[PDB]
Amino acid sequence: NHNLHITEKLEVLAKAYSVQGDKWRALGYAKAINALKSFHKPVTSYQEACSIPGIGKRMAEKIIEILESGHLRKLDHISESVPVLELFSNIWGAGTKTAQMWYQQGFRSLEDIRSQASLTTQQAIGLKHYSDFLERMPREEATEIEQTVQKAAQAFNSGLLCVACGSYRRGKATCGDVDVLITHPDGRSHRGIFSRLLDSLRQEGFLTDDLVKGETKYLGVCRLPGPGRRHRRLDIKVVPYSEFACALLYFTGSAHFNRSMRALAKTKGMSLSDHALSTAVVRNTHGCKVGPGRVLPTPTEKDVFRLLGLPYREPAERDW
DNA sequence: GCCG
DNA sequence: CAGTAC
DNA sequence: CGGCAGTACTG
Ligand SMILES: Cc1cn([C@H]2C[C@H](O)[C@@H](COP(=O)(O)O)O2)c(=O)[nH]c1=O
Ligand SMILES: [Ca+2]
Ligand SMILES: [K+]
Ligand SMILES: [K+]
Ligand code: NA
Ligand code: NA
Repeated sequence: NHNLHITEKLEVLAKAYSVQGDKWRALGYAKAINALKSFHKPVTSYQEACSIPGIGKRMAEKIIEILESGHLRKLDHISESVPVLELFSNIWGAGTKTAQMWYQQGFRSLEDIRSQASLTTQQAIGLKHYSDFLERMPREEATEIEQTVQKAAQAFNSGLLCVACGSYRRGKATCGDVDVLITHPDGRSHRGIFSRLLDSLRQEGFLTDDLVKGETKYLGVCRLPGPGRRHRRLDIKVVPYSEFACALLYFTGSAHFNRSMRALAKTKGMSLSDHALSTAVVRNTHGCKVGPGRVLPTPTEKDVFRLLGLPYREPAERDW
């Protein structure tokens, strides 16, 4: 909380490495930023920095250069392309490779992209909602969106469970988007639901754009009725009842939380996914899986933590 | 970038 | 497959 | 040295 003197400047570098494609270096920065964001005291000494898991020599040296100087020299040598690459990769469906290609082609503005760029179907939808998708909504709107999906789903089968996950479920005041997880306790009635449900939501004009339409994941765009409404990203994921706890866990996040849980499971010979916690997973020397293992029974999220030797954590306690 |  | 996002 | 989470979709 109190190290913003440092994190604020480190975040500029992390983002700069991210948009330029240097994904693992940006992962290092992102981790050290989360570490700093959860210490107890403001870091004041080189040796006090290296004590924190995720902060090494190079990162500690920058941490001191900020206290001795208030500024970090690296920030003055960030490529002039970075603001433009960030602009381009804030389009949904465009990442670092697409942004770098557009930059190499001489594009510098969203007007350039609009008029001259080659765009996928997803990216054109991303661009059309560029401003709207950079906004977080108040959680009260997220409730309305979840309620709209629930009511349409439960109209086909009142046995369907519907749970909004993500930052909503972690109790945040604003939500970048809404993910509604859908299952059925009977273990089979969840099947074949999309075609009807999405049609129901489509007929009223609530769904405005589809980005992904898979057998289990729908990603798209919605807008509530009336004036004053913005387009929002909506996900609907339909899973079998036995995978519900692992799905709830993944889709609730946070992303850094999921990755640290999965990294932990790997060290214990296990494998954790949005489908299941698996055991006796056989892997090779590069950490790649070769043998699948056995699915462990996880009727609730508490079981996942227990099977991993961890104290449970409420959704609100999973920011990192 | 960090860490085993 | 590579790219992207969940 | 070398992995850093695991998977679903798209074209
Ligand atoms: C962005 C992101 C999300 N997630 C998970 C955690 C998020 O709560 C969940 C839904 O993503 P979203 O909130 O961006 O729709 O997906 C990852 O596992 N990895 C990622 O890189
Ligand atoms: Ca979220
Ligand atoms: K450390
Ligand atoms: K265009
Ligand atoms: Na993007
Ligand atoms: Na979403």
